Amino acid sequence: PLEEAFDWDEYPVQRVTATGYTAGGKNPGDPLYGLTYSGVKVKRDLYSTVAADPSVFPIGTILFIPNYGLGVVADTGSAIKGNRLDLYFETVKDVYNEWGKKTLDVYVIKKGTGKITEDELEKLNETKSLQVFRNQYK
Amino acid sequence: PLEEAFDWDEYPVQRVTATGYTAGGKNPGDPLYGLTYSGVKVKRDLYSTVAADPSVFPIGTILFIPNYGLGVVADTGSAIKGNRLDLYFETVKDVYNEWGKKTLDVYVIKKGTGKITEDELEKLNETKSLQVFRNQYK
Repeated sequence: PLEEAFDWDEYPVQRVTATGYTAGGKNPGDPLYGLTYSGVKVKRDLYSTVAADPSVFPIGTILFIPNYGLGVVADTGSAIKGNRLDLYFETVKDVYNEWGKKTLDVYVIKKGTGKITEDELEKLNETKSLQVFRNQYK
Repeated sequence: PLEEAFDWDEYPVQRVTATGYTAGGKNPGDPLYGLTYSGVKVKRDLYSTVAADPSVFPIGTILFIPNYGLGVVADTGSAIKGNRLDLYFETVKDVYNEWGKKTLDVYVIKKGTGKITEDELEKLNETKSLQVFRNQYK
């Protein structure tokens, strides 16, 4: 894999705060959907389109981003300032495939009856004794 | 945090293959957008809606899923069979916030000129000497 095939430490290194983003009054069929600042469409490929602060990484900058891939600075955003990098992903499934835990043990707290209603799910979410943990999830 | 507040190993444990999914001929304003098999809308909260094979985890099953949270089996899918769990996330940004690496060193391979075109990005993606690595990314 790329992380090991090349000797990246021979290149200048910079630290960033990394986030993820995807495309999308625009819908996936519209001609302007997915267009980056630079004019190219978002792309995940050998060279993927990423967003940066152009005063730190100019448009056209090529970066190697470990466990993501080569990135080309193609996009910007008003919230993308300083040593900030927004990594493009096509879908939620793709980002979990690349960073989430696939092999997972889970615990069975209560077996279902076969049905659940909005009222029942709300009453679970409102559980008085668990509200201290809810802030994290909601 | 929940992972440590309760003694989960006192509950039955099962292994799954975990993936991520999100909502969405439907668009976010449509009344039927985001509806799960069970009839409830997808939700990320103290109790989040997840998808399973109902012959393994019936609808209404409550699971504790480490580093995700409590899940209620609310959804199904033709591809969700066996010991398979699909974890709901609202957005790509959320799944990277929860599983991606935020504190990241990146390497500067080439500084940009300020512009990049579709043709130029394509020529990068077509780089003959790097095609062996491309299968992974595309």
